[PDB]
Amino acid sequence: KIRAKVELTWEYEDEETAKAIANAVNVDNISIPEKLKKSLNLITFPDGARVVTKVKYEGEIESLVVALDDLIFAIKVAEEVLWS
Amino acid sequence: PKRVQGKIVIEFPSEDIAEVVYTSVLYEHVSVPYRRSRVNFRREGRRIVLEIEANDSSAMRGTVNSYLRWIKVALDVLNI
Repeated sequence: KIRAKVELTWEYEDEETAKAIANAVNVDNISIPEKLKKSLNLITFPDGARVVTKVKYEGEIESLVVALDDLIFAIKVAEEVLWS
Repeated sequence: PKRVQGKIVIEFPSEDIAEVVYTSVLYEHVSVPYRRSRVNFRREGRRIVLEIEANDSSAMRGTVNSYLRWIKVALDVLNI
């Protein structure tokens, strides 16, 4: 159906929080399933104090909607654990 | 969670689908009284350009969810 170039950036205080989150999301995160991970180009990584996320999609928006919904949720649970 | 900038670009199969989806998502954006966090979006031909600037992750997830799911509904009905 559609082509979708998505870019998300998350500002933080220090360089170690941006990393704590990007590691938390890239490694052993379960909010996004493996099938969606293996679907299209999802890239989460720190950039100093921001945690840049970039996706390049092609398909039906159903899988796109879910992938982002799952990823922002994955960053959310990541900030929630960090700041506890 | 400082600031949450997000840019979504969606290229649709036709110039008409991009209009229909824009026109249907516009009417929502133009309403949406609760203002979670700023989201200026425009139609650039066959493509739709979304540019959210949110305050937290809940605000981002919420905005992205709504706007893309509105697109989803618009696309769903559009192909029935």
